[PDB]
Amino acid sequence: SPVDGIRRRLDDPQVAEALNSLLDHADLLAVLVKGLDGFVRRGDD
Amino acid sequence: SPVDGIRRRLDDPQVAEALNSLLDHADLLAVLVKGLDGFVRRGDD
Amino acid sequence: LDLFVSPLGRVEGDLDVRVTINDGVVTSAWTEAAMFRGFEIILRGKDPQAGLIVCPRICGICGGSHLYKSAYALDTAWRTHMPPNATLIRNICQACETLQSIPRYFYALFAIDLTNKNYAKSKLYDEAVRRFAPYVGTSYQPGVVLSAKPVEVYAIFGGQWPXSSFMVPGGVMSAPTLSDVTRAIAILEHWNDNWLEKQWLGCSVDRWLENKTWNDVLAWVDENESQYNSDCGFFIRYCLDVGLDKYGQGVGNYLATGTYFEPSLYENPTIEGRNAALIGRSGVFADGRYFEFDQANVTEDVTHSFYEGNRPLHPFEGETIPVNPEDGRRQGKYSWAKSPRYAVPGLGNVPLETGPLARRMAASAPDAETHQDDDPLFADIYNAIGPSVMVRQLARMHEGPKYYKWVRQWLDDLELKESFYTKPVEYAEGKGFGSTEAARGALSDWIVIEDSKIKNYQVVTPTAWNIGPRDASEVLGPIEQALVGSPIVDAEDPVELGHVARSFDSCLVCTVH
Amino acid sequence: ASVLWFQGGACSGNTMSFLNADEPNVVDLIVDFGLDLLWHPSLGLELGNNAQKVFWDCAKGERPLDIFVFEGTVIEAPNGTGQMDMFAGRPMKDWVTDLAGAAQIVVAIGDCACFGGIPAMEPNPSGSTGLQFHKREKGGFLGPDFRSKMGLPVINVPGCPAHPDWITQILVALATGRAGDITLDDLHRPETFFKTFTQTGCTRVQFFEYKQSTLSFGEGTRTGCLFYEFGCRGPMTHSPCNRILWNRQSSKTRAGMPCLGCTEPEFPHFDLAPGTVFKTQKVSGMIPKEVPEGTDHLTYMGLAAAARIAAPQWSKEDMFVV
Amino acid sequence: ASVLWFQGGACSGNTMSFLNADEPNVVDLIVDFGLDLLWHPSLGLELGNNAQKVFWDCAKGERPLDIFVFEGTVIEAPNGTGQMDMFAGRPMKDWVTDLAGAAQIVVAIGDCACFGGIPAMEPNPSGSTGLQFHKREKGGFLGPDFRSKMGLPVINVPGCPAHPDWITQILVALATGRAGDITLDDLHRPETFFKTFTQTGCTRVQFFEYKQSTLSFGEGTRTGCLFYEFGCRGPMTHSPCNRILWNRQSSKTRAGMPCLGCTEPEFPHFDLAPGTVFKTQKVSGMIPKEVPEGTDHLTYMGLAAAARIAAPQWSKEDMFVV
Ligand code: FCO
Ligand code: F3S
Ligand code: F3S
Ligand code: F3S
Ligand code: F3S
Ligand code: F3S
Ligand code: F3S
Ligand SMILES: [Mg+2]
Ligand code: 3NI
Repeated sequence: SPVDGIRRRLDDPQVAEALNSLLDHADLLAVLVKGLDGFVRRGDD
Repeated sequence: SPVDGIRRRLDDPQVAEALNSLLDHADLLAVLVKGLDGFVRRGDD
Repeated sequence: LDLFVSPLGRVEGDLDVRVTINDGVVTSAWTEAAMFRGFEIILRGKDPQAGLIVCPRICGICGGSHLYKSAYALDTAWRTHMPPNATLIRNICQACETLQSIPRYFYALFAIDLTNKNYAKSKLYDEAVRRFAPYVGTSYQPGVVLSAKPVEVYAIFGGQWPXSSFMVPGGVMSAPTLSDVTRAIAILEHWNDNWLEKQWLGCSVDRWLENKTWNDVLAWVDENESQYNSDCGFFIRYCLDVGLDKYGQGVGNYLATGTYFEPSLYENPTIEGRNAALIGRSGVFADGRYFEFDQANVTEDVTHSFYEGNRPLHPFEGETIPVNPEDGRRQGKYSWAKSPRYAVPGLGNVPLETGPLARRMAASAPDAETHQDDDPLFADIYNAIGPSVMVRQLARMHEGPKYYKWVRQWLDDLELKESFYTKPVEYAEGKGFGSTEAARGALSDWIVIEDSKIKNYQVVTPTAWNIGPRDASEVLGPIEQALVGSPIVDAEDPVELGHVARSFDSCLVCTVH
Repeated sequence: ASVLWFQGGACSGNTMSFLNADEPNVVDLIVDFGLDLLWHPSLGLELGNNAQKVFWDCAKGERPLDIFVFEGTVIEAPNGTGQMDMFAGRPMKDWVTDLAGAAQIVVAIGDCACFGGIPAMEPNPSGSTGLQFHKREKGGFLGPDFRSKMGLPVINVPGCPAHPDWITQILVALATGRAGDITLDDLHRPETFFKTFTQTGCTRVQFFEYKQSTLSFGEGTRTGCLFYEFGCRGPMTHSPCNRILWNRQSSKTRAGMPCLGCTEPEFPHFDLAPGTVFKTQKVSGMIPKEVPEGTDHLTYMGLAAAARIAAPQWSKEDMFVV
Repeated sequence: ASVLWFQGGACSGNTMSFLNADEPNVVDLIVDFGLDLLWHPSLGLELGNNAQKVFWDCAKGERPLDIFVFEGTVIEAPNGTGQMDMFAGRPMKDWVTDLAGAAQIVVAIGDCACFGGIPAMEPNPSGSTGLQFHKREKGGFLGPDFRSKMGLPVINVPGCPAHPDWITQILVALATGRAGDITLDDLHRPETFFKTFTQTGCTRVQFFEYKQSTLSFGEGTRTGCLFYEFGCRGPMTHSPCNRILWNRQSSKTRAGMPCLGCTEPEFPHFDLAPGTVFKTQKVSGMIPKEVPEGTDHLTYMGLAAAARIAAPQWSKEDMFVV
C-alpha cells in the first residue's frame, strides 16, 4: 500500500526527527501563514 | 513507534494550536501552491 | 543411435538438437530451444509503446524487423495514419536489415560448415575452404565485412543499428535529409556492386532476377565464368556436388506473413487491409496449394514447450507462463520454443516453414497486384527439385537482388518534403497485429492495449514457426522434419544437423524471446 | 590473446553491433590483432562436443583464457538453478562462474551482461542479472569483489547494444599493449567512452542550450532537442554515441530518437512503465522530473528560462532540413 | 552527366578532400553514378592538345557540359588579364567564362572558387575572386546575375577545403534525380549541409552552454569549448562539420582546433590579422566581439553569466579523457 509506505517513512528515525523539529517550530510556521493571511486580507489597504 | 512519537506530539496543546491555525489558512496555502502551479504551467507563456 | 548435439551454435542463440539416427540417417529429431528471457511476460503492464523498445531486443540480427512489426502492431491497434514516406522508410530499413542478414548469416553462420571435413573428397572442397573458412575465407571476409553496409542505411534513417526504436505509431521518428537519402543510395549501390553483384552473383542483380526456373538457375551458373565462380554459382555447384540438395526438405508447407507495404495502400494500417497492401506478398503454401494468410488462423501450442497450457492459443489470447524445465521434461516438454501452428482448411493446425523459401513460394502465388512480388522462380524450383538445404539457402540468397532493387526504388520514392510522421492518438484500448518478414520469415506481434497499458503482448517469430517443437498431435516442427532424413556421416561432428538448422537461418533468441 | 565469447540471456545484438565494427572490422580484429576467438555462439565453427571441449578446456585451465566476453544476462531462474539458460550441458551461470574465474579479463558486453538490462526488467522471469551489477547495484552474479586474473573487475561495455567500437577499441588496446591506458568508471565502464554524455556531440545541443523542444516525430525532428517532450536521457547518460557515431552514420538523438539512456545501469529506465516511453516526465507540466547530470532543478530551470528568453531565431526553426 | 573540373587559384585541397569521399567513394561516384568526368587536372588522363580538345569542345558546345566544377580562385591579375593563371593556352578566367556559360550547372568547390578565399586575402596579389562572390559580396567573377543553363546560380560548396560529402552528395543528388531536392541558401550553399552550424554536433557544445572555456591546446582541449579563448567560429559558421564528420573521424572542433569559419565567405576572417589567429577578440577582456549567430551581446552575456553560475561540475572537468 502507498499510504502504508508513508507510515513506514514516518517510522524512520531521521524522517521522524525532522518531522518532530517541524512540529517544534509549527508555531512559527502558523504565525508566518497567519501573517501572510493578514497581509492578504489587508492587501487592499 | 516514531509515528506514535508524533501522534503524542499531536497531543501537545501548543503544537495542536499551530497545526489548527495552519489548517485554518490551508485555503491560502492551497491557493498559493495552485498559483505557483499555474505560473509554472504558464512559464513558457 | 540417440545423438544429443549441444550446443548447435551459429543459430543466434541456444539450441540443442536431439536426433535418432538409424543407418546413418536421422529418423526423428527434437529441437530444444534452451534459453528463455520472457519478453512477453515483461511487456505486460508496460507502456503501450514499450514493445518498440523491448521487441528489437528479442534479437540483434532481426531487431529491426521486430521494431517494424511492433510499430505496425501499434499502428493497427491505434488506427494510426502512416505517411507514405514513413512506410517507405520502414520498408527500406526492414529490407536493409534483411540485406545485412543475408551475407552475414550466409558467410558467418552457414557457409563455414561447407568447409567440413565430410566434404574433403569433393573436387570443390579446396575452393570451398579457400572461400568460406571462418575468418580467413576469401569470400567470408568481404561478405561479413560488407554485411554491415545495409544497416548503415538503417542507421542513417534510424540513428543506429542494432537497437533503434525509431519506427513509431504514425510513422518514423526521423526526418531524412537529402544527404541522408543520397548517402543511403550510395551505400546501397556500393554494397550491391561490391558484395551482391561482384562477389555473390558475379553478374548484375537484373541478370540474376531473369532466372525464372531451376533450369534458368543452372544455365545461369554455366553461362560464364563470372557467374560460375561467383559465390552463388560456386554455392550451387557445391550443393549439387556434396548433396545439400538431397536433404533438409522439411514440411514442404510454408507461411509468409509478407512485409513491405505499398505506401499508398497502407496509409491507415488495419489488420484486414494488411495483405492487399503488401509488396512482399503474404501467403500460405500448404499441400501444394496457395492460401491467403490470416492471422486468425495462428495458434501456439505449448504441449512440448516449457510453458503451462492445455490448448493451442491464438496469440491475442496467448499466454507465456513458463514451467520449470525439469518438470516440463518430466511431462515430455523439451523446448522453450512454442509450437506455432496454422489452421489450413482440410489440413488442420499444421506446422508451416517460414523464411525466404516461404516468401518465394508466396511470391509465386497467382493474382499478384502490380505493387506485389510476382516471382515464379521458386514455384518452379519447388516443383523441379523440391525443398532442401540448397533450395532454402537459394531462396534466402535470391532475396538479395530482389530486396536490393526494392530498396533502391523506395529510396527513389522518398518525397523528402513530405511528412514522415502523423502524430497518432494513443488510445487507452486497442488490439494490434503487426507482421513483417524478418530475414528468417514471418514475424508477428499480437498486442492488446488496455487501460493505456500492455494487456497482452504475444510475439511469434519465424524461427518459432520453424524450430518450435512437436504440437499436441506430435507433428514435428518444420526444422524437426527437415532434420529427419538428414544423413549423418560423422556423429562426432554431425554437420548435416547444422546444415539443416542453419539453412533455416535459425535464430534461437527470436525463437524463445 | 584467446577470447571466449559466451551468450547468456542475450539477443545477440552486441555480437551484431560488434560485427558492424570498422577500424578495425571484426575480421581484422579476430585475425590481424592477435585475438584468438576460441568460440562464439554466433561465429564459432565447433558444435556439440567439440565446442564443449573448447569450453571445458577454458574452464578447467587446460588452455589459457585471456578474455572472457559475456553477452546477455546471467540467467538464474528457475529457483536459482539457471535452467532457463542451459548451454552446452550446464546452466549458463555455471559456465559463467567457471570461465570468469578462469579468464585474465572478463568483459560484459551490453547492459544485459553488465547490469541485467531488459531481461532484468520486472518481473524478471529469467532471474536475469549482470555479471557484476544488478542495475546500478554492484555485485550482480559474480559479486562486488570479483576480480579477473589480471586484477580487473568485469569490464562493463554497456549499451543495448554496445557500439562496436566500445568493445573493439578496448580489444585493440589490450592487443596493442595499451591495457594500462584503460581506465574504468564506477560502473566499470571504459572512461575513454563513458566520460562523455550521449548529449556530447548531439546535433541538438544548441536547441537544448536554448531550451527549444522538438515537438513531434518525423519532420518535427528537423529542429529542437528531444529532452523536453520525448524523454531524451542524453544529458543524463554517459556514452560517446554522438562522439563516435553509430554505424559510422548517426545516433539515436541525431536521427530524432530520444536517447533511452541505455548505457546507464537502470536501463530500461522506469522499466518502461506507462507514460515513460518517448515522454519527458514533468512536475507541474513544465519542470522535468530529471534534470541533466550535475544540475539541480532550481538552477536548471532558472537557466532554462534565461535561455528561452535569449534564444536566437534559428534555434526556433528547422535546421536538419532536406 | 559530363563533369569538367577545372582548377584556378587552387591548392587542390578540394580535389584531395573529394578524393577522400566515402559513400560514395570517388571512383564509384565517377564510374557507377553516371557522372562522366571529362577531365580534372589532378585525375584526367589527357594532356596538352588532347586535353585542350576536350576543353574547347566543352566551351564551344561541341559536346555537352552538364557540371562545370571550378576549384580555386578566378585569378584576374595582372591588370585584369588573368595571366597569373594561364591554363591550356588561355587565362584561366577565360576558360571560366566559356565553361560557366556552357555548363548546365556550375559548382564552385571550396572558398577560393566560391568567394575568393585565402588567395583573395589582402593584398590579393593574384587578383583572385570567386565565381559569383568576392567574399560576402555577391557577383564575384561571373556577376550576380549569372545563371547556368539549368537556371541555377553557381552552387557554392564552400569550405577550405570542402568536405567530400558536400560535393559528392550534391553530385549523387543530381545523378539520382534529386536535383530538385537541392535548396541553396543566400550564399548559394546547399542548405542540406549549411543550415546547421559547425557547432551543431560539436562535442564541446555542453561546455559552450555552460561557458566553460578550453584554456590551452593539447591536453587542455580534453575539456571546454574553444569559443572563448581560441576564437572558435563554430557558432557563427554554417557547416555540417560536426554533423558529417571529416574523414569519417572528427572535426576541427572535436579535435581541439577552433573552427576558422571556413565555410563562411569572409574566410579567412579578419584576414588573419595579428592577434586574430586562434584567439577570441574580446571587448574589455570579457565580452567576445562576435557572439553566436542570431544572438545579441546583452542577452548572450546575461545568459553566459547565468550559465556560468549554474554550471555543473562535470562541465568544469576533462571529458575527452584517455
Ligand atoms: N529474422 C528473424 Fe528473427 C527470427 N526468427 C525474427 O523475427
Ligand atoms: S543488445 Fe541484446 S544482448 Fe542484451 S544488452 Fe541489449 S538486449
Ligand atoms: S541535445 Fe541531444 S542528447 Fe537528447 S537532450 Fe537534446 S536530443
Ligand atoms: S539509448 Fe544508448 S546507444 Fe547511445 S543514444 Fe542513448 S546511450
Ligand atoms: S582547400 Fe585549397 S583550393 Fe582554395 S578553398 Fe581552400 S585554398
Ligand atoms: S561548442 Fe564547438 S563549434 Fe566551437 S564554439 Fe565551442 S568548440
Ligand atoms: S574551419 Fe571549416 S571545415 Fe568546418 S570546422 Fe570550421 S567550417
Ligand atoms: Mg511468443
Ligand atoms: Ni533473430
